[PDB]
Amino acid sequence: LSSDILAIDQLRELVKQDADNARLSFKAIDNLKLSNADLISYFSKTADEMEEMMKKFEKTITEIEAHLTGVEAHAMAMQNVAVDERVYELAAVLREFEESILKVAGVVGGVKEGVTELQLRDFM
Amino acid sequence: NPFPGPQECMEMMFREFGTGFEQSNAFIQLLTTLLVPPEGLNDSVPFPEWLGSSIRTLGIEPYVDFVFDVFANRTKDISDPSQLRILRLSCLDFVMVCLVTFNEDLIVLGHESNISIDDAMAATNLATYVRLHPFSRVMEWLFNEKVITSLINTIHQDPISLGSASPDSPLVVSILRAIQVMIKALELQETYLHLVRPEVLRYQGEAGVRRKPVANAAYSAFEDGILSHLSLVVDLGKYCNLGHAELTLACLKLLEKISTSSRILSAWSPRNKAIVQLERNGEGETISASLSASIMATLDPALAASGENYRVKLAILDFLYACLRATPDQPTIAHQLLGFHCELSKLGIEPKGPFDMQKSLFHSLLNVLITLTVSEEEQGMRGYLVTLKYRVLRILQLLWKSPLSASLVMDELRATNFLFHMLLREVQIQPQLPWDGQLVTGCEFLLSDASLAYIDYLASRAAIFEYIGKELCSVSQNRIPSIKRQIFDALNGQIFVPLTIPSIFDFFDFINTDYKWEEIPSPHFTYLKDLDLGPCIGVHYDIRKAQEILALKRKEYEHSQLATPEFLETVELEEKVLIEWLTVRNRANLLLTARLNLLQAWANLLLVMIESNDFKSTPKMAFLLQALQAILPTLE
Amino acid sequence: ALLAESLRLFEQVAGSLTPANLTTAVEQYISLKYYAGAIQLCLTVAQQKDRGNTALSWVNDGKPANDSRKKAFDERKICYNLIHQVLDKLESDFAGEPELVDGRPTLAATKRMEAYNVVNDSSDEVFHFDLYEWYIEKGWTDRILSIDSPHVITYLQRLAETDFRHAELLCRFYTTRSRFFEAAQVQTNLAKSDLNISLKDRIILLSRAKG
Amino acid sequence: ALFDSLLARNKKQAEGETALGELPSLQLGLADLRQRLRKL
Amino acid sequence: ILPMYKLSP
Amino acid sequence: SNVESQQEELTAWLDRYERELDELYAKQMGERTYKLAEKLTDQLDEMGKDLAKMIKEINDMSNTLSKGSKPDDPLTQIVRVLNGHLAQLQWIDTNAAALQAKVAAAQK
Amino acid sequence: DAILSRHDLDHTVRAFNARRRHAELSRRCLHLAARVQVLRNRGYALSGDEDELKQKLQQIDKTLNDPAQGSRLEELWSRLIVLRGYAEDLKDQINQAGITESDGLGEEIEAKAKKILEDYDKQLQHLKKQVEEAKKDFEEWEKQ
Repeated sequence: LSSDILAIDQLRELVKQDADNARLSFKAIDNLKLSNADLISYFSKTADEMEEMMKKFEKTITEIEAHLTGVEAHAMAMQNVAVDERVYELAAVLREFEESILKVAGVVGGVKEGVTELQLRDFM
Repeated sequence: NPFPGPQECMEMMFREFGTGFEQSNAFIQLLTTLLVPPEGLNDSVPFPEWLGSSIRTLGIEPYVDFVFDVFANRTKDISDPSQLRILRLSCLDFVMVCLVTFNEDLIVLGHESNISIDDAMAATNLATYVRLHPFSRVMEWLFNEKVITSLINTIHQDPISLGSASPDSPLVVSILRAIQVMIKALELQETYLHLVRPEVLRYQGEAGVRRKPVANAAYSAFEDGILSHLSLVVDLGKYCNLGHAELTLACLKLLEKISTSSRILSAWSPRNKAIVQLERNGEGETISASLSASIMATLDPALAASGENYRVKLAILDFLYACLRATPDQPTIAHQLLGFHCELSKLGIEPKGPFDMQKSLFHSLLNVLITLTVSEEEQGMRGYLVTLKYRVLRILQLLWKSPLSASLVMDELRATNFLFHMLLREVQIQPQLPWDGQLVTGCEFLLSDASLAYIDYLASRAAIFEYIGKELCSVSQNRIPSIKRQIFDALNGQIFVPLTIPSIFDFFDFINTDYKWEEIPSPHFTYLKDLDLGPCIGVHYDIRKAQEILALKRKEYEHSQLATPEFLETVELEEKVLIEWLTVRNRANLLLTARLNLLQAWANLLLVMIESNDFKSTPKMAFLLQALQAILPTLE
Repeated sequence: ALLAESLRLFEQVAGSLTPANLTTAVEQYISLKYYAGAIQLCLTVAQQKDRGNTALSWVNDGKPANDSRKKAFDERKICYNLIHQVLDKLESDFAGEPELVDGRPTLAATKRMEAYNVVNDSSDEVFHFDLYEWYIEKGWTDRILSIDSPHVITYLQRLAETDFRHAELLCRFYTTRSRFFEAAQVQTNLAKSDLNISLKDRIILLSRAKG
Repeated sequence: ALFDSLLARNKKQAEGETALGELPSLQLGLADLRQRLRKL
Repeated sequence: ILPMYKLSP
Repeated sequence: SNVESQQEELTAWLDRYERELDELYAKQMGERTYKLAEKLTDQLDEMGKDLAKMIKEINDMSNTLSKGSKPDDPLTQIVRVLNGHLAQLQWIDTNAAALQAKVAAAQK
Repeated sequence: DAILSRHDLDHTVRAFNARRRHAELSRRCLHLAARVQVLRNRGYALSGDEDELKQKLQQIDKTLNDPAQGSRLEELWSRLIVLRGYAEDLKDQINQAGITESDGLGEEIEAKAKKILEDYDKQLQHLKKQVEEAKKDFEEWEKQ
């Protein structure tokens, strides 16, 4: 359910901007039947937004390359070779995640305390 | 003018040649053959630059456009599965022949130095090449949903067909070609989006060109169109139990590249989808079992570098390394394949599972590692065995350093006496034992490939020493002398099951200044002496940075018109000596850093041993004096 | 008030003064001992003929011959050559004269310091390079050494790389300032060089570097 | 049913769709993943 | 549990 | 249901505008750049879709290759969930680093 | 069970469906918002900030309509199909270790790993929310 919250939250703000963008278009026509400088920001905004989506595409592409290049190696070893050994891997992973979390935690705590510092320095 | 405007007659003829399969495949093959240059499979794109200049046509684009439209739309009117497979194979071969004929490094160096350093004369050539080459149109089509849907439909097939099919079946070849096209697209997407789209857009804005877009703006990258398919990874994993070396390597490389990306793992784990997709009908278990059965398969001593089994093993190891190195804090598919219960920010083991019964991928790796002998007689100190064990040790270190998978791994290792097997598998190094039939003191050693095996062996020894030190520290802090006695006995040189082994002081034979890795014989270099390695340089001296400089200097000297023909061989041999000089310097730096890491690991191990030692000191005085004698010359 | 207001009027049309007028102006300024001011006009006329600083991008790349930026350097130099012209009559008029009566500096010595402050403080380093090049041609060695600008270090460093007798000054520059290590650092790096230097000179270099 | 929901969420995650940005992410695991974790 | 992992050469 | 009915009023009205649009056409009867802008914005959606398909297929091949005799197993489960955790941890790390950077600005 | 049945089926479908409907209506909204800037603004006097718009549009359009960038995907696909066939072949070849795989995987450590995973998930969620709060609480100070 908690995961379902964020879903609606996204869907809420989405229909609301689509409500306004679809409203800004009719008021222009309702004005005509009886704002041109405004939609420019909207189009340029969509452009500015997509401009990064393209960069995301590039990123993901580069990743896919970098990944399949690994797949090749995995298969290249798997062909070359041709249970209990991998169980150690899981443990080796988890014991490392513990450490990574414990690493991140420090950063988080540092930030939080770092913010409360300024918060304090504000009314102090 | 086939006997009505040309723009209409051409499309009418294309549509007429689209009805059926025989004529379509024949036309596709004819186009593929025509796209091959006369010199065979880099400039002079294989087609006239004035192709279609008379009529208002974009050149050779209509052909690729029609081919893609056919392959995307008219693939449902083929009832005979064989005809559909043949058509898909022909289309994939056409796409590959179109993509492989694109210059990447040329365009990179052009966009880098042509307009910024070089004149503006050759710029027109590169512009025309980028505008007329169909690579841009192919890349634009790759961002379409129809193409990826057809691809994943072709790759998604029943297993019984591939099992009963022949190795030369058209389905396997088509799947291989599709995987290769996907790999090439994932590799060249960045280069395209960087050095194609802006130039093409600027040209279309400046001049007058009428083109129809066939790409989706929403799909900012190639991963956006494929992240919506969950059965792809399942099919790729199931296709590993077929035995086809090429297909297995291709699938492993594809999975490695997928795991290496970022958007895919951000969409999967923003709970998760892959862990639940691979745990539908026990796919992970069968995948792990197949991988174990594969890695356990022996290799051909004669076909060391040609054994498909060894290639598959190395591919699997590289895949695991890339999957574990990327995002170590958060679990991944590697943890599930090893036999762990991948839970949200937590792992665990299940009762009676494959990893609990010591029958999993990790245990198989441990077995194949402890049952591996590198000490040979005919050659001695092989190279590919060293590489295999180095990859295994890197994977083990990546699994250990991760605190999320550290405690259980250390427990499973200490519960099977892994350090004892490693010590029993150790071998002493001396300046007499050659590496692959080649001696170390030889000058060609620094130029040969034995340096890689030597660095790998040094790293393996360092990792083993670090693991031994960590285990000793753990056993000491656990205040249990049950294992301390065995540890000391192994360090004393005896084993009570007595089997003897060389002590730690015996392995202190890697510090040797007789080779003079720091000193280098500097030739005379009467010419090119002023050419330094400034722009070459993480000590990594690039060779192209000096190659370009020496080429410019040779061109200037030739333009000077002063004994250019005679003194050319001098510059040639000076360059041939400088390249080997750079390679030798790089190898020496690598060996030096490896020796430094090994010495640091040995010092840490010795410190941990001396500090955590409750045993009497009067008996260990002998080892103390031996260590003092050994370090005396090192310090001197 | 007349010369200071004339200077205001000249600097306004700096991006548009003809070399014939600019000369007649500097010629008159020298008659009226207005040394430091005339130097400031020529420096100002320089910057306003080339605001983008192309004579920098020209010399920084190093001698691009057959170039349109030759205009920038050549026009800038007409002003620089006039600065050199002023600095000559400066010493001539106040030739060998002492910089003080007991306690009080001369006004001759004041017009000297006023002039060499405009020169040493300027931000036009293409002017500084052309000025350092001209100081050598006059044998005013000890003048280059005393300059504390950091444009002199770049000039001498860039010239030491291909001229032994200029690397000599850079080493002298450091040793009068007592940056002894930095000098031996050059003397040693110069003896190990690929430059056409006799062995017996390299013996001097290493012998000075050792000291 | 917790871990199940974690799977289910991480399953629906890496599977589309048309959400103007969030494309399915490729899963790694084990070997590549450890290094990918260490490279954090 | 350890059929082959034993140190019995 | 609110979000679902908001996609009913703001649809019927979107259909209602088309009358005033056809009226505007009727008025005018008595551009391509925008039409290029829309297709240009629209074309990349197909690329996203195709890229998604690709990624899905890659996942399929990797998963099936690594294991293909029990796709309902708990290994791929742990793998997936653990990947999720990795990603989330990365997010945490990065964003936290960003906030940490943001504090340096206040250290003036 | 009731809550889960509701969520897992009734709500998920409406969420996804609603999201796609949003996307569709966003397209229609931009289409209308585009035609408005056509028919009414067809007075030939369309300029000013338009240049910047078509400049951006031309830049991104030029970046997209490139041979290499478009080719990379096509190359990638086949480059994937190669590994597809290769992997499927090598898989069919090593399609015998099934009992070893299923039984090898089925264990007990898996149960513990699941637990550790859940714990990690909780810790991770907590950290995430903590950082979220750290952000939300800082953007306040950003104003004061």
